[PDB]
Amino acid sequence: GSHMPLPIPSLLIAGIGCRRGCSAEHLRALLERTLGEHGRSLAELDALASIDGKRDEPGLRQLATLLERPVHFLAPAVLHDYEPRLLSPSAVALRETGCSSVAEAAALALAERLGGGRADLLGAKRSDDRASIALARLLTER
Repeated sequence: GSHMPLPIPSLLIAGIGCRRGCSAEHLRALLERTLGEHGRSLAELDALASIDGKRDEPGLRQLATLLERPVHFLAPAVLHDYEPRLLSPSAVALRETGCSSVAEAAALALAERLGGGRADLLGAKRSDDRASIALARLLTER
């Protein structure tokens, strides 16, 4: 009947924070690793998220093009809303942006905006010395 409950737009968002000049190839390898840890395929990603600001973002834009999937850059003030929910505070991120984890905050922020309900991180962000990636999913889950 019309009361048929459709739950999941099962959205999966990757939030990314990285050093200046980080390549699409580097970001993609780290993204693939992060997805693998959580038994997610790159095919399952809906969008990428990061922080907006004045630096140009060609690595992220190239990654979005490779994936044929969008990248959204969110206001620092928006990311700040998610401070209390972050798992992996970053001294560099905090100093530079006002946000304790760009990857974690951007993932949550975008998932909730596209999804219109609460999102949860799949886990703490995965990091190397040039980038960090976090995954967020729209939390159904009756």
